[PDB]
Amino acid sequence: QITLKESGPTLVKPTQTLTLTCTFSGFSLDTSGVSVGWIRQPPGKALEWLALIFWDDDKRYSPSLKSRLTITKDTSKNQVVLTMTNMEPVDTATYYCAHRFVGTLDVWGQGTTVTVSSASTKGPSVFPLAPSSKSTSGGTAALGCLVKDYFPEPVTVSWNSGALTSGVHTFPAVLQSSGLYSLSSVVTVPSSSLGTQTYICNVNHKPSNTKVDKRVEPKSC
Amino acid sequence: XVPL
Amino acid sequence: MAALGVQSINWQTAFNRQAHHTDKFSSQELILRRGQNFQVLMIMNKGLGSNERLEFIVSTGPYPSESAMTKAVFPLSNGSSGGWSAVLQASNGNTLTISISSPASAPIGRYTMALQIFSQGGISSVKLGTFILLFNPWLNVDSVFMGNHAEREEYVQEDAGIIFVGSTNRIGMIGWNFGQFEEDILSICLSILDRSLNFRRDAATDVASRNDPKYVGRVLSAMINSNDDNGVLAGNWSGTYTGGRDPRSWNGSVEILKNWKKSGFSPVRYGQCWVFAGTLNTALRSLGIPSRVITNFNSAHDTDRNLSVDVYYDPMGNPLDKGSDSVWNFHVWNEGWFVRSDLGPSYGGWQVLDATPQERSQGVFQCGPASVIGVREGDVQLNFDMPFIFAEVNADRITWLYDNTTGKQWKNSVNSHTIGRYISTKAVGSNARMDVTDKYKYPEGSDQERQVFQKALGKL
Amino acid sequence: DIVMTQSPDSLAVSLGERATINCKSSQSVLYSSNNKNYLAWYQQKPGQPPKLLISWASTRESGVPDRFSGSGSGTDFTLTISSLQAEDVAVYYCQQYYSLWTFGQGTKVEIKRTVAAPSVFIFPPSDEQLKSGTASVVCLLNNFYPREAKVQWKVDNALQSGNSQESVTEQDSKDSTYSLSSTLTLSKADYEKHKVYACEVTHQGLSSPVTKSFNRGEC
Ligand SMILES: [Ca+2]
Ligand SMILES: [Ca+2]
Ligand SMILES: [Ca+2]
Repeated sequence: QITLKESGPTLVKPTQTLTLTCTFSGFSLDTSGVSVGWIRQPPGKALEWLALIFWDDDKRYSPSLKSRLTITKDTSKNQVVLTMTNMEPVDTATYYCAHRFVGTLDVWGQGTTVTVSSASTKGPSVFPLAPSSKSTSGGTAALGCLVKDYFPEPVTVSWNSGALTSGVHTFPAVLQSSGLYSLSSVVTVPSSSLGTQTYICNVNHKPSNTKVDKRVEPKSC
Repeated sequence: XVPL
Repeated sequence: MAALGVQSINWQTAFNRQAHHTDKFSSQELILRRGQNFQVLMIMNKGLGSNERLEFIVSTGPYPSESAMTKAVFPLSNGSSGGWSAVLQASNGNTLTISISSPASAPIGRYTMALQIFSQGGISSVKLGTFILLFNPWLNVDSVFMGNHAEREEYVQEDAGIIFVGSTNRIGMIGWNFGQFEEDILSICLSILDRSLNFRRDAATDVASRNDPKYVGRVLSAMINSNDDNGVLAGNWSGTYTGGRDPRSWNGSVEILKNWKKSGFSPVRYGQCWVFAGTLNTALRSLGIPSRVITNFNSAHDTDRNLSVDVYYDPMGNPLDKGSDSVWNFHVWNEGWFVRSDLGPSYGGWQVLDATPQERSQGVFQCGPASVIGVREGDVQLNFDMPFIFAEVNADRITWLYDNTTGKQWKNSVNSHTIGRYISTKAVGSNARMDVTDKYKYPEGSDQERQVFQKALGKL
Repeated sequence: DIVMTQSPDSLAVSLGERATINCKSSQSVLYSSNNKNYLAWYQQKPGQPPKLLISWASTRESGVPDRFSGSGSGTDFTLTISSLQAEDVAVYYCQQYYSLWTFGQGTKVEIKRTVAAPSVFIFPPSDEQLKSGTASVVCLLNNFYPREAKVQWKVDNALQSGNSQESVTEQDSKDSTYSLSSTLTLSKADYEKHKVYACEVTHQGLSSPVTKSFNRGEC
């Protein structure tokens, strides 16, 4: 199988210079006829192709963006680098790298999100949403974690270290008026289980290097 | 006299 | 009593034509070669007084002039001069024995000769006659000099020859009657020069340029094909030869050139490469340019000046129908023998001339001369048409990959030796095939052969 | 140069029905030399990058179910899903690679299914958060269809405004419904002053509003 992973600064202040790095495995950018490319997707918008480098270091850019862009590869490290200048909030988006051979762009990274902001980092705190009589119904109780006041985005949330995936809802984040993010994850479980079985939510905010494990503890009221 |  | 005038002149035609090696043409005319003197007997009405003067006048073409070297005025003399001259060898009563010589740089063609006499304080002027003047390959100072006698007899005086044909697998031959000596043919070939574009647009300059075999040679490469100028032959490779003769039905030049003349200089239908090459060979040998016929198997037609025959594919394998580049099973052209004062001492000898209309050159279907030596050394920035002719004998066949999305293309394979094989001309004295491949290029597979190809690619 | 225009813009089919999605091109994307159509179709699930379904207009990528088929030539193309499964809900993009790369705006595809009121659950602020000196109260709407819902808060029967934010999930891949969360955000001061906290819920499936309440207390 092929896989690709993007990497670089999540936050980036206006009129600066974004540098992203694609690391890939399961082909060689030294093979004749092979290319790697970048695409970005602004929040709620269409995908935009940005650039592309070949095995022999021929290159192509979006004509509209050519003046801002730079693409390099380091074929020793299986890596390709992207350089966009003068980052404005308009350019806040999710940024993907992709493999190309003979077809179109067939295999895409997971994508890293890039925020263009003067604000500073902030790590969240993690309050529980305990299950009570007032979140039960029909032998189904609802519990959850509230991840409040972080920046920038992203934040990942897991349940029982991924052991629980069924009936989990992790809502999108909301930008609070305070200028920080906050989001909630909730899972519905049986009432029977609440007594016997444990529920821990697993929170990770990388920009700020926060890793919390909050156990949600069944309330009796 | 002919094209290949 | 009476003033000095000419009674009659004996041109001693038989004798002079033998000495000038023009004795084989079927013609009553005085045919001469430049540089070499000829002897005439001039019978006057009296002896020469030591107060009187005789002046000779020669002119060629419609606007002759001293400055352009197409008219000359020269006294009867004892001194041999540099240019045109007339030497008095003996007087015997009224009869003068005179030796006349032409410069080795004189324009070839038809000339008129007149004599102007200054006597009894008066001036008279009478036309003596006309002659033809050709290139002189027996003369060490002429640009067309060919010193070896066997080679000269083949490449000038031999009126029948052999053209190689077919493909690499199966080389064959056909007889061809050049027929330069048959009635009216020398005359027709001279006609040709008087019907070029060059001549139609500036006759005076064209005729002055007829001293130069590079010029005469290239004019011929144009005028032997119909394109542009109503020249001799019209090519047809359609396979359907309605309204004329199948190219495979000609056996020599004589019918062709005669049919051209007889139709009032209307193109003759139809020819292919060997038919052009054979007809051009007649013209060259007629005028005194030693020449031969060259055949090339797997001959490249490059149509975009990159020294390669390009085939195109998508990166998935499907073939893209792009490019014009092609390759013939065989092609035939000519080489003519002369020094190249325009190029340098190292570039004389055989020069490619091609009358087959393949590519245009300064807007006209013409081709050459190209130093064969030059082509071999990859010196393809030189005159004339050296990129085309390099491709012919030593193109690389390249398969290209083309990515439509990005418009990138790149080399896929290179075949550096399939082009230009078994390059062939008739043997001196026999009908054997000489290979001259190694005269056109360095040995396939060698280092030097690749380093020239490179040199040449950078000379574009 | 080349502009990619999808239709419709969005689409709800019943489970197991045919879903059709169209794409038009500014110009022909058919290369005359190989007679191949340089068009592609992607699928994008929520929280994931796009996955390539179909190159060359019609050839389907290794591993893609047979129910996804691509048709068309020149400038008009069509992506057909023969029997729509609950897990096919996503945004389908068309793309041209005749001349560099441009995409369609995208088409959203959802399961049409029965109406289905929300279940409302409520979550008092945490003791751990009262110490911080704000108080977040949380109303949860769980598994409703369709999407459109409304939450208002009353606190001691006072309608709120300017102190609450909502967030909605995309459609599920199993029961094919939505969930929504409302957070009312107070100073500890004020969450201290009042007694009766209630969210109040509007949906298609309800004939009047549903309230779910708690009074502050140990119970
Ligand atoms: Ca012509
Ligand atoms: Ca070419
Ligand atoms: Ca070669």
